[PDB]
Amino acid sequence: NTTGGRFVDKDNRKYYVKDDHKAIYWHKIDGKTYYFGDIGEMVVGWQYLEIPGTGYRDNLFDNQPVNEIGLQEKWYYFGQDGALLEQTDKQVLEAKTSENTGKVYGEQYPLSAEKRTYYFDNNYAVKTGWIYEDGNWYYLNKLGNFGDDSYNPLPIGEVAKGWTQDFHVTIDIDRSKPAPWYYLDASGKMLTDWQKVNGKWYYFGSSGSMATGWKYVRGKWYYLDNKNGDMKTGWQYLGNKWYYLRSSGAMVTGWYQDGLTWYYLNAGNGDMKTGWFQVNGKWYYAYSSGALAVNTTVDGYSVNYNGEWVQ
Ligand SMILES: C[N+](C)(C)CCO
Ligand SMILES: C[N+](C)(C)CCO
Ligand SMILES: C[N+](C)(C)CCO
Ligand SMILES: C[N+](C)(C)CCO
Ligand SMILES: C[N+](C)(C)CCO
Ligand SMILES: C[N+](C)(C)CCO
Ligand SMILES: C[N+](C)(C)CCO
Repeated sequence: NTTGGRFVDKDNRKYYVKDDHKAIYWHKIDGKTYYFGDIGEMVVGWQYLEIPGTGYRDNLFDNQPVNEIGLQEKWYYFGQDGALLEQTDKQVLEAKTSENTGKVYGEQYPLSAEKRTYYFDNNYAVKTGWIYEDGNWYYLNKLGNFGDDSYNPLPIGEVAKGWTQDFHVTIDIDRSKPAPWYYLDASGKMLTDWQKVNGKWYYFGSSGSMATGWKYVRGKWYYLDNKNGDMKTGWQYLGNKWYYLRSSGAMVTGWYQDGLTWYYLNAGNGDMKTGWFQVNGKWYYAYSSGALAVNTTVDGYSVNYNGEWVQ
């Protein structure tokens, strides 16, 4: 809905001039969309820009006041003629790098030899977050890289690999909502269920989020590191109680012999018993270590080689 002007080539740049004024920011001109920056120079290729459509960065010329406004920035792709690529699905394009973005018409730069598939949202920006493609989940980076002032938006929209936190994010991370961990393999596919990574087991479940703490999977209990997710084995002191986890990770219940020493792990909860306890109508005594007293006396009461109380 911008009309009555014309494109002008001047000083190795391209402008759109109407009634003697230069177009700035976003314009829809004769069925195509262009962006002319803060002083009129038409952009080409990859651009990280304030979102169009509100009116505050739209249909504006450089003789008009430019409002203060807070708008998220997103990645957009423009042709070499300045026309916005109005894609809402996906398209293979030159990879955005440090040397092919923020360019204007008239500027020379190398087209990336590397091409990648970029995904787009319904408003022609590069899509971020979770997408489902041909039977798998992929994560498109919502965030760029930080480095003490050094924000680089380049990784946004790119396929994530490896260990990745899914933050709630608009302009910035919302550090009040949860940010679960995921693991994407070498092609970006989200892993589920049990996976061994850097020598340790993790459980990602059906939804892909990395489990922490206690988790019941296929009829057995496992303990994943409360912070780091890695699966524990052996004896573990958790919540002021000992538990014994097999080499497979599965929690033990009932009687368990470590070397010569017997321990009793509570039938349901799995916690190691100490003191006097009953099992199937028999009395047994475990020391503070968990070790079953056998062939000896305890507070006047004697116990046989099975550890059972004898009258
Ligand atoms: C990761 N999923 C998209 C599979 C679900 C959680 O948002
Ligand atoms: C959960 N991670 C393994 C990704 C981080 C460990 O600190
Ligand atoms: C041994 N795990 C149970 C940890 C995974 C493979 O079955
Ligand atoms: C039963 N466990 C203690 C093993 C898990 C949390 O209740
Ligand atoms: C069961 N004993 C009688 C052995 C001790 C009391 O708990
Ligand atoms: C770990 N415990 C203290 C339960 C016994 C030593 O194996
Ligand atoms: C003999 N115990 C009762 C100690 C355990 C194995 O049966």
